[PDB]
Amino acid sequence: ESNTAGDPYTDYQKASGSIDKAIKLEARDPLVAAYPVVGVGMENLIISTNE
Amino acid sequence: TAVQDSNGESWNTGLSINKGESAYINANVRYYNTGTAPMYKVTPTTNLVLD
Ligand SMILES: [Ca+2]
Repeated sequence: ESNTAGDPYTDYQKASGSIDKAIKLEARDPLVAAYPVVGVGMENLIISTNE
Repeated sequence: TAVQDSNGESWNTGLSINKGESAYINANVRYYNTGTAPMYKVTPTTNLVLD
């Protein structure tokens, strides 16, 4: 397999470091998938009563 | 027998408002560049924070 971890970057691209430089160095291992986990959190809520 | 002649006048002033869209905001802004490169098609995203 050219992408062992299943991400858009091959084994060489990851191991060689020739990828986006904002990726953690964890994901330079062919086994650790370059993978973002994004979540959202609400902080406050406003109500506009339209009478 | 009776005849009555009446004459009237009236004046009214009202004032309505919606309480979900009570006003409109207009901000006068200006963009600043303090880096080393020009930026074409500048498109800022801003927050309007009130208290
Ligand atoms: Ca391989």
